[PDB]
Amino acid sequence: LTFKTDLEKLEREKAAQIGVAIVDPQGEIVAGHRMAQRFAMGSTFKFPLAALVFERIDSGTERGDRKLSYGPDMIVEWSPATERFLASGHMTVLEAAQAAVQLSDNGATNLLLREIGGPAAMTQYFRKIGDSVSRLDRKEPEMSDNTPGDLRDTTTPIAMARTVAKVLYGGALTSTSTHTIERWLIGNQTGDATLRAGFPKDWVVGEKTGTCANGGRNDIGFFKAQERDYAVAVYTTAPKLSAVERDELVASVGQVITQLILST
Repeated sequence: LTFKTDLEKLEREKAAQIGVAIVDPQGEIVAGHRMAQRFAMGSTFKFPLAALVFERIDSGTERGDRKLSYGPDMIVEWSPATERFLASGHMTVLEAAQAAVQLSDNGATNLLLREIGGPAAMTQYFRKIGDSVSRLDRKEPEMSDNTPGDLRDTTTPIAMARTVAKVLYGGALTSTSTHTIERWLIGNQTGDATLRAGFPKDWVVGEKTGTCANGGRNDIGFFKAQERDYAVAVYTTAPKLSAVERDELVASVGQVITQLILST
């Protein structure tokens, strides 16, 4: 079946909605499905947050090894690294960013939000890099609440895919910072069952997951199919599936993407 009809089959059979955008390195459209529907970002915003931090490192307005001190008040739902570093009393800017990206650590994310000026500063960065759509309104985990219809804390697949491409391929960061964030995405610890489970094993893949209440399951990042680079954003809503079934839904989207790319 076509890309569109195979996604529609998943939607119908799983009682789900699937938002997908694939763009080339310059943000030119390759494929999409519900690509301009808004979906709750959940933790997918942590990748753009890390990019914001690297832009500040590149400009000299932040220093990666600067120590960010905190107390037990910064431990929130799912803060595995922040909990381990708590007794020491700090994480560096870079430790926190890497934990946010690779573990989806919420405390580490909020520690960075404290330093940059909160959700308003995240939104300002999206605007700066040409994304007029994505918006961070709240810190974690409440930003992942995904109340039906709420436009707070949302993006669209196409806006987010274009943001990913800007960061990885469009010169938003220096070559060193770009390579570092790319490696963080490849080494993500939370995506083994989602998109990259649906891609060929020789593709170079890096991504950042999200999970939202009310059935949100998301995965954004890049893949390089031999020499060809792509940015991808997948947002799904499936209120009646189990958590494992939602992982499998996203992996299935990965397969549908692959069938398209291999068509070619």
